[PDB]
Amino acid sequence: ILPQPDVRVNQVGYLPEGKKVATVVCNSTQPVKWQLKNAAGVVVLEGYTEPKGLDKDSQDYVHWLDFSDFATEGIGYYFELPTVNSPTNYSHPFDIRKDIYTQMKYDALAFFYHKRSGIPIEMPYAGGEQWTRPAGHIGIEPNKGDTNVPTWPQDDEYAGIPQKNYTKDVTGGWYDAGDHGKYVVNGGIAVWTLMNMYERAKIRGLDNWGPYRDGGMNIPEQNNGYPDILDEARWEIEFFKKMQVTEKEDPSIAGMVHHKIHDFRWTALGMLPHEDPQPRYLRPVSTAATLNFAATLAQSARLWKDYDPTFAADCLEKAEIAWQAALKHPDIYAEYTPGSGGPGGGPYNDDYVGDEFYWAACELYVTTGKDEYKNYLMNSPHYLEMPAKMGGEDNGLWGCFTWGTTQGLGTITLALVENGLPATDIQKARNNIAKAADRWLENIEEQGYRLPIKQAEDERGGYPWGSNSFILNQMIVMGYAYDFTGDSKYLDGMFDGISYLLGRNAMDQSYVTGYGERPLQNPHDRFWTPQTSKRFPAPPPGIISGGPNSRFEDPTINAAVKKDTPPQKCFIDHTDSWGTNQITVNWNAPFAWVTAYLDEQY
Ligand SMILES: OC[C@H]1O[C@@H](O[C@H]2[C@H](O)[C@@H](O)[C@H](O[C@H]3[C@H](O)[C@@H](O)[C@H](O[C@H]4[C@H](O)[C@@H](O)[C@@H](O)O[C@@H]4CO)O[C@@H]3CO)O[C@@H]2CO)[C@H](O)[C@@H](O)[C@@H]1O
Ligand SMILES: [Ca+2]
Ligand SMILES: [Ca+2]
Repeated sequence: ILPQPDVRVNQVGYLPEGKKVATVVCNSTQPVKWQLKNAAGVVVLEGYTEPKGLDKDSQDYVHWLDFSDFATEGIGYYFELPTVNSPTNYSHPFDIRKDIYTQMKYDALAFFYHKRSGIPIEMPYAGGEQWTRPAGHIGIEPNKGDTNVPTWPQDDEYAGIPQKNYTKDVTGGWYDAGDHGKYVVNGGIAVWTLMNMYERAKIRGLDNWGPYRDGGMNIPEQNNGYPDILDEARWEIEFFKKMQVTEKEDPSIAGMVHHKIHDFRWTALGMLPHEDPQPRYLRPVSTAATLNFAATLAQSARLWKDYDPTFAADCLEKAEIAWQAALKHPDIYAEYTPGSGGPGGGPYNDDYVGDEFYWAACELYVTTGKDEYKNYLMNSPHYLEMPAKMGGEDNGLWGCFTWGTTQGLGTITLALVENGLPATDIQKARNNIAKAADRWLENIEEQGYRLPIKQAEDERGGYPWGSNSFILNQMIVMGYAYDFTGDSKYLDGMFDGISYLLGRNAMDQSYVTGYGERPLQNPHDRFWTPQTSKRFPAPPPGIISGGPNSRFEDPTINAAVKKDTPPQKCFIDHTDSWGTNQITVNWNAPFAWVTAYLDEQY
């Protein structure tokens, strides 16, 4: 077992240039001496600590150890505190080189090939023989799904609103997380995040770099003429298309998009996609899913126009058919359902879709330039909006957006792409984004472990489900700020956010698989779960954990830690802790956006 260094640092390392502040565990409030040592032991730098006191989220007495000035490349740098009488008066070995996120950006996007449904996971692409597996859900027993998935049984206690009895082929798409579900909601932001990082590379001019080019990713679409990152994105878009309801299926709601499709009931950990024996069904349909659809398909329409005109055009034509249907049924909300004992997939419920509408409008406007999308876009409560603090479940949480609080996603599209909105408004939008980043930049300075989020305002406070993802989305908006201003403070903010995710935290935990001295090793996943049975393999690298969640929303974290544990410590790296150690598409997408960004800024 690993001791836990008194000096918390990024367990992998730092880019030679930029803000660098470790966090020490020192009740000894009074500047204590430190000293950066190279692998050999020689003190290549030194100074004193900065007493910050009792940190509210971690219940730790801490000091900051700013060493931003230092920028000398090398392997094995480890801090120390000669005066301190602690058996752990130090930091894990780390690096200061240019290629910290060079490989990590690919690993992160590889997560999406791995979670692909309806296709075999084969060698080269898998990165290892042990991650190979049969296609998941292609109608071959024991699977009972996706080629002919019927609508949810009506007599079911959680059947949701009534549906007609029919079947669809909804093969393909990505698995959401540790489960075998496929959700349009949550899938929407995930896929928007990959296409957006691409569009950003294009407009800036580096779309001919890394994963943005044909042959940039170790996926089967390596040299098919299209940009690799979009091939992945299209995999999910192809699945969205199949989820849209047709005239022959149900006239009352044609053009609308089924909320999600998954197992009738929950299966246990320790299973591969093709082994899932559960009956498979289609959830009801929801304005939000219809709008995520309209939005990502519009975005897809303008990005694929140069490569595959036929595909790009059908995307747009479907996006509009969905936007239109959403106006006629603007208030069908996916309702809540238990997390255990009920439907075999998460609910992703939301009773507010104004933002979604705003989002779809922003994407449709920039793509079609039509008046109707412009009039909505502008006369909206969310016009040019960009939260720093949201506010159903997201109210008072801290962060710019989530799978359910979508305004902001659209706003980013307005602040980065063509469109003929008064150049004046575009300016506000870009300012709001920088404002938003400033607030978070503050949170970091008042935070002991320099993380951009503070506990929730929802009175219960603490860190929410998948907190880490909030830090991630924040880093994206920050990233744009450094684009619109050039003020390296926004970049240093990112440097703090990611440092937290990689080890400078109250758990001395690297929430990313395959990275750090204490890497994330037991995510809640049905395939990569060594703890369930040695039969299954440790997971691939570059996948991030949801992190701390002080709502004790799973048995394991309930039995593993006291009832009063500090929010930033409410975590356990155990495959059973689904509320604290799970992996998803809406978390690895933003984690990828961010790792890519940090690799270019270098
Ligand atoms: O508060 C809502 C929260 O949802 C987050 O998304 C969740 C998604 O909604 C949920 O479907 C899934 O978490 C699943 C987990 O994958 C699944 O394996 C597990 O199933 C258990 C079962 O409950 C047990 O009874 C027993 O049978 O074992 C199985 C397998 O271990 O159930 C959980 C949910 O109950 O993952 C998504 C990602 O976290 C949103 O991200 C968040 O923002 C929302 O607040
Ligand atoms: Ca390609
Ligand atoms: Ca919403």
